Amino acid sequence: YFDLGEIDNTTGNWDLYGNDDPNRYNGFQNKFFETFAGAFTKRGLLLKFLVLGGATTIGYLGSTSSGDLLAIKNGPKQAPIMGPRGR
Amino acid sequence: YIGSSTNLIMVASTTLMLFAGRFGLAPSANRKSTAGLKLVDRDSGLQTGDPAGFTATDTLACGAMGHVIGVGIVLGLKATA
Amino acid sequence: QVIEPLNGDPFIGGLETPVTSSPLIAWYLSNLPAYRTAVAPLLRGVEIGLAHGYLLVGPFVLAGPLRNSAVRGEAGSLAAAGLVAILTMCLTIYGIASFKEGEASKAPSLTLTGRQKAADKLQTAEGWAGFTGGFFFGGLSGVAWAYILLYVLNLPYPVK
Amino acid sequence: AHSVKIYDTCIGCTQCVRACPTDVLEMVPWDGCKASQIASAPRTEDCVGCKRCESACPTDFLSVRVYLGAETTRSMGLAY
Amino acid sequence: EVKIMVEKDPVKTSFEKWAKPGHFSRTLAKGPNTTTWIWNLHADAHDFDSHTNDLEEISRKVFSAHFGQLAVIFIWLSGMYFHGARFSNYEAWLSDPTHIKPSAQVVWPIVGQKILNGDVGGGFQGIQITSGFFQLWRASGITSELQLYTTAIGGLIFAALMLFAGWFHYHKAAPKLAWFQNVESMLNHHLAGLLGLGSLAWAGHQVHVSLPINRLLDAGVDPKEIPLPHEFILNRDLLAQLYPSFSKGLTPFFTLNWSEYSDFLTFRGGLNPVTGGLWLTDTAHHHLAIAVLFLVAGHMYRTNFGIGHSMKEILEAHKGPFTGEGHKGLYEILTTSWHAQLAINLAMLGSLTIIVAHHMYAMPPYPYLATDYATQLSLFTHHMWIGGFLVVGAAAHAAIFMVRDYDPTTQYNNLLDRVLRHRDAIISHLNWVCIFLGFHSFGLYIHNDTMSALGRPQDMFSDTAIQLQPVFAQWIQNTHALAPSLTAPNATASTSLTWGGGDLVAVGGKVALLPIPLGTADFLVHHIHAFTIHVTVLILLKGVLFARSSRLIPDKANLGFRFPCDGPGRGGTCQVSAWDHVFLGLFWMYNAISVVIFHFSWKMQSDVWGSISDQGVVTHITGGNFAQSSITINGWLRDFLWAQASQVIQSYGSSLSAYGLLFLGAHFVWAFSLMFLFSGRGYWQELIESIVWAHNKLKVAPAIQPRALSIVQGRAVGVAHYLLGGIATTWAFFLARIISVG
Amino acid sequence: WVTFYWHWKHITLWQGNVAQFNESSTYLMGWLRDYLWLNSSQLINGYNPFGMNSLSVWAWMFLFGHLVWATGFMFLISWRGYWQELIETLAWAHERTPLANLVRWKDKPVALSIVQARLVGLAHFSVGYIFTYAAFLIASTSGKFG
Amino acid sequence: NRDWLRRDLSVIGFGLIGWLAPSSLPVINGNSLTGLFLGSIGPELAHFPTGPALTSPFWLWMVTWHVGLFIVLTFGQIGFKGRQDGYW
Ligand code: CLA
Ligand code: CLA
Ligand code: CLA
Ligand SMILES: CC1=C(/C=C/C(C)=C/C=C/C(C)=C/C=C/C=C(C)/C=C/C=C(C)/C=C/C2=C(C)CCCC2(C)C)C(C)(C)CCC1
Ligand SMILES: CC1=C(C/C=C(\C)CCC[C@H](C)CCC[C@H](C)CCCC(C)C)C(=O)c2ccccc2C1=O
Ligand code: SF4
Repeated sequence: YFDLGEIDNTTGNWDLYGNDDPNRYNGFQNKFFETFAGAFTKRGLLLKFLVLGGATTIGYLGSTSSGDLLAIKNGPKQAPIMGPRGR
Repeated sequence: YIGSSTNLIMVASTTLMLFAGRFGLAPSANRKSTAGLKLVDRDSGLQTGDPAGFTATDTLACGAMGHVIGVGIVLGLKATA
Repeated sequence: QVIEPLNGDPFIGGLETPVTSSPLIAWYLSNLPAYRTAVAPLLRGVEIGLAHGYLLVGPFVLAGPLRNSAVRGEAGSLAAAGLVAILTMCLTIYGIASFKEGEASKAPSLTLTGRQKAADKLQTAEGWAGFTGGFFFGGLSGVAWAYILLYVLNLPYPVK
Repeated sequence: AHSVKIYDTCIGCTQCVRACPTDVLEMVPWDGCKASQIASAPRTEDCVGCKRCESACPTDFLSVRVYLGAETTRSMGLAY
Repeated sequence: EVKIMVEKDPVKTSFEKWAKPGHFSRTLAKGPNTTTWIWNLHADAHDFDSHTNDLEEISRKVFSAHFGQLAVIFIWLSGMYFHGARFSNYEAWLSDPTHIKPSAQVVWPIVGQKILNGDVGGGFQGIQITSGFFQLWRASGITSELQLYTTAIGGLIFAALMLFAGWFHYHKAAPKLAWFQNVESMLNHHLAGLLGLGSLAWAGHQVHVSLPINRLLDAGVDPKEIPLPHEFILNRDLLAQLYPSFSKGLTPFFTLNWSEYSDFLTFRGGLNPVTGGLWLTDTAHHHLAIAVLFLVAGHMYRTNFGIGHSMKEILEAHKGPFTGEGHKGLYEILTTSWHAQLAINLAMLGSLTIIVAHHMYAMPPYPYLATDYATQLSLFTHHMWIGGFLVVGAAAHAAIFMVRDYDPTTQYNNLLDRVLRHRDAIISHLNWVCIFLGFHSFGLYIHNDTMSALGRPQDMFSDTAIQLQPVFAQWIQNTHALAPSLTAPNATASTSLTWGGGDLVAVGGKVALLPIPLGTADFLVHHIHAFTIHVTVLILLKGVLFARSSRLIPDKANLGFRFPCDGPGRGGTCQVSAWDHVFLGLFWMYNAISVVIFHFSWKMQSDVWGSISDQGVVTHITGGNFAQSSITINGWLRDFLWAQASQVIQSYGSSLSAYGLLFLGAHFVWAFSLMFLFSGRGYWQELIESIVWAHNKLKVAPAIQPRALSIVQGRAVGVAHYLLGGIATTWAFFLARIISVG
Repeated sequence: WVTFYWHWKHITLWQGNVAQFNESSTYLMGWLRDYLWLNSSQLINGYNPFGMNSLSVWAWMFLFGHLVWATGFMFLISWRGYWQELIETLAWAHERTPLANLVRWKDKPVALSIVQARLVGLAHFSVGYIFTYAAFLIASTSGKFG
Repeated sequence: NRDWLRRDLSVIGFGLIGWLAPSSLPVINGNSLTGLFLGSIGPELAHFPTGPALTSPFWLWMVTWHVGLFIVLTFGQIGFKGRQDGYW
């Protein structure tokens, strides 16, 4: 099955599950998402505030956590276990 | 024992299956059932005195299906009635 | 009689099985937000984000480490929103690596039949850019709405 | 990609070409053997590097020799 | 058309072909030139397809090889009955088996090994056997060692008969190819003549010999005063005093009054409380039923009498819209290829041996089988290893059928052609379910190890933590316990005691069986088992499917079966062969079967095997630690591999010290395997070149050139030592631990 | 072998009974039982179903070594072309799966090359070997001081 | 394409009466009241509002009644298309 007039159809370049419908939403739903997700578009810009915002948000709740929230900030609550040879 | 229900079933299970194998109602050596359960004639090579094609294999085969079916009817009716 | 080759071609590595080209399956897969080739890729990326955002609150509130406290709504939703923010950066660095700014689309233009269609804009440097922001806003809203419907309104369910 | 080199110890037995699965080797005329032919590798960019030619070479030591160098999609043997 | 085709004197019985070693192969008939000739001499010794292209002589070779195998097995059975007759305490064990261990091997007092002749009981010294022959002879009704000696010399007579038949069917009257291609007659005479009449004859033995002798053995009668087996046949009043249904004398059989045979043909179920083994009225009804059912199934196919089935007509009518021309040519596959039939027969025999292992711990068929824990562990472990080896060999000969007997012209658009046409889908979806099973079982184990290490026992997968109860197994076990009341009426008890019907059977103060619990630990280890079986299927099925060709090597069928590689090209084509997939599936069989027998040993040492004291209290060997420690790898290393190995390492200076020696030597053979597996041929070849130089210096060079082992041979030697060393390690640890605590 | 000899010659010196080494080091069952099994008593009991001790990180690092070392066997026994055909099937599966075919690779997925396979198995073997012994050696002397 | 399994909406009807006409007859074997209203007693008894059946007699009948439905109502799928196609 080789054609020499359509090179994509004879090699497997098929949109197997694609659709050519232009739109199925309405204008009210579409204008809401592009307004809110307009500052999240650029890859270089989005990678900057996700690293800087992600480093702050793990250091905040890592430090403001309580004893019941995380056991490493609870500390010891009993007498320490003495090892052998008096150590 | 002759008039008992074991004897009357086992006679009639053997007789009707030999009747079916002789009068062309059951599969036999000289006639084959296909996937459509249709009786088509074949030459098995076995020669007896029957003009229909009943041979010594079928009287052992239909006697066995007279007995395999006939044992199950007798003990099926023994546990039920 | 039931199995065909892929678009009649036996030498492409696939088959037209009932799990691939059913009347029901090929209707389904053609309406899923990833295979809309003419919708703008920020809008269909919000639906890919709302979905995955919602579903991920479930295994993080019912199985996580803080599942036996009263903070199980707050701990698991921020854990579900944390996987959104990581996968947004995984979506960010994928579009930086795969697609270059100013290039064409690495997408099959031809459909199942011989009709010529427009190129899919998702496999571009700007199409995956708006797709990444669609997953970030949709994912953070999909987590927050599943947190609202579970631990703010507290709707009755057998397991919550 | 891979560099296949033919040396002057070759007897023109042709079995390096017959063992080649990617059509690298061919027999060119030569004046240094009884068979009056030596192998050569013009399509050495198509060489996978399998060294089937070195397994089929009866000359001690080998006349065909494959050196595994820079590997591309020809010499990796991929279909994807 | 089915009739006897043989021909007379194909090859003359001569020793001139014994003197030439490599006579079967054209390459080895020239004599040796390197030391690899010796290894290809043994590698191609049994490979009859590589010798000749004629399937008739191949089939004659296989038939006489079957007879030689039967001779070897009859010599082995002769030895095991002679060891019961002369070197055992079988009469002493048969007097009372709850205190005397089964022993049938006496060693010679030569080098300090006479300590291995331990105190097994009954005034006897010897190696305590774990093969189960004593319980088998008790179930056979064997009372004296004269019967064991008679069975040994009868087996020697049959071994001479198999040797004579192997000589006869290769040198005097050997069959032709169409005799072996009568597969309908062979199935008719294997189903009816072999498995039907064999079950009928053993049913007759278990009516006349096993049943009254084993009934007298339940009554506490001494075996020296029990009447001999022919006295029940002769004096039928002696047989009638134990079963009154024998007083009628074969008239209820032909008058269909089979319920009057309800005294000795029962559907009881469960175990004998006297012995702990299945009832022989049930085992005799079982054999009579599978005989009246295998003899029925042996009258199915068409030989030459008109009635029957041509199985080509069965296959060629089985075709579907998802396949098209399926099942066609598979008769030509299975009558012109020995390897395809060998693949199917090996898969059924290995899976069947696994069925045997499960249906013997769970429904112990022999008296005092269950309470002798050494026999139960060794029989399950042995049959699991044999079954795993035979299913790996099934995939092996499947792959040999692909590389040497698969004709693509006769197989177009059938099942096999389409399975080859989508083998990427099969291997990729198998790969996905293997990775999914690997995470969702072993990563669950890693999660339990991590939260048990991090001091979070509530964050685990325990019976007290997040539960993963096997609700399907826990329902099928209740369905099999609550069966006799409604779905299987005519049963006195239930099929097995491990279902949940109570009946705490105590034989000799030791637990035969009880209800087996299934919890989170059993769920985790069964998902380990499913994962390991699936991965073994993945390597083995990948070797079967990619035996012909691949995306990597499209001419792999021309390279053969036992080829190492194509070379360092295409990135490296190491272990592309189907043989190498059998080689890796041998390791995955080690992993699968070893975790199976480890789960077995820990599960029944923790939840089944133990002792019963007064007032119905059951103390197991490792009490209740399977539900809490077998969910972590540290418990498996600690409460199984360390706590239960506290009898294989301090067995020194005792009768079980040979298990310590073979435990350590099995570690040696395993670490010796890692020399062959991790290394390669060219290093050893140049080291041998240095050694050959040292031999040339002192004029002790052999003319047979010293060579390193081949890459296929180096992998074969490595996997042989890996399986031998690891299996012998588990054998030594098992047979020291469960003998010591049993 | 060197550090087995060091740790067992010293682990019997430090608690006094040098006769245990003087009677048991001459045969390998003494090495297996009185050194590898006896000193590992409080190693693998670092965490239990009942609870966890201070050696628990050394009990995990011991098991961790038995993972990585054995994982090296996967690279040292199984060799390349099995995994290359496996990754070929995986590449087909990714290239034909709906919703996942959209994601591409720029690097073509191949198996680990032969030198790389020997190096990865060797490094796994070494990491498992140094972590199994670092754990056992720092848990069978620091939990039973002497 | 798009006809991997044709509907032919009588096999769903003949398979419906293929597991009500030969499946709702009372039998003397096991003293069953009916073959399928004891199998339909699961909705009659084990039906609970969000508190479902656990360790129950429902799971068996259902696992037979559906297995009989997936061996008879699919047997007409072979049976009707075997008449339509050249199969026997
Ligand atoms: C003593 C009688 C006798 C003699 C002289 C011959 C003569 C011949 N035989 Mg043999 N044959 C005989 C008995 C005899 N056979 C029997 C008893 C069998 C049944 C097994 C056969 C079946 C048979 C086959 C199927 C084949 C022959 C063929 C051969 C030829 C040489 C093969 C060879 O090297 O043999 C020497 C072989 C051996 C010494 C191996 C014997 C192995 C025995 C069975 C024991 C194996 C198990 C044993 C316990 C070892 C286990 C391992 C151990 C470490 C514990 C030669 C014409 C071959 C032929 O003509 O083809 C070219 C051929 O393929 N024979
Ligand atoms: C009713 C007759 C009958 C019976 C009983 C068997 C029985 C057997 N066949 Mg056979 N066979 C027969 C007819 C029969 N065959 C027919 C008609 C064909 C031709 C189409 C074949 C062709 C065939 C081949 C090619 C092979 C067998 C093999 C086998 C053996 C199975 C392997 C095994 O370990 O089993 C358990 C083994 C035993 C229980 C040993 C029993 C041995 C005694 C002496 C009986 C065998 C002799 C004879 C077949 C029946 C005589 C009955 C006698 C007791 C009165 C077994 C001996 C295989 C084998 O091992 O080859 C040797 C093999 O692959 N058969
Ligand atoms: C019903 C059983 C059965 C059948 C008929 C065969 C038949 C065959 N196998 Mg095998 N196979 C099976 C099951 C079986 N196998 C199982 C169990 C496995 C898994 C291990 C395989 C895996 C398989 C592969 C991987 C291949 C075959 C091949 C062979 C062929 C010839 C091998 C040869 O010459 O022997 C050679 C015999 C030896 C080298 C003897 C060594 C025995 C083992 C490996 C080591 C010793 C084990 C022993 C118990 C330990 C004792 C130690 C002590 C001495 C110190 C032949 C067709 C080969 C072939 O080319 O097929 C065409 C081959 O490539 N087999
Ligand atoms: C000549 C003649 C005649 C006659 C005929 C007849 C009458 C016949 C008969 C025949 C018969 C009448 C036959 C029969 C047969 C039988 C058989 C063949 C059987 C078999 C059996 C078996 C198979 C087995 C059994 C069993 C069972 C089933 C179950 C279980 C038990 C037992 C095992 C026992 C007439 C008059 C017509 C006319 C003139 C001529
Ligand atoms: C050690 C080793 C060798 C060398 C193995 C050899 C040479 C086998 C040695 C067999 C014996 C020991 C020599 C032959 C013995 C003779 C029968 C002479 C008898 C002398 C005494 C044994 C009595 C390989 O060839 C090899 C190949 C591929 C991967 C790994 C390896 C590998 O590890
Ligand atoms: S195989 Fe070797 S000797 Fe023969 S032609 Fe090729 S290079 Fe020359």
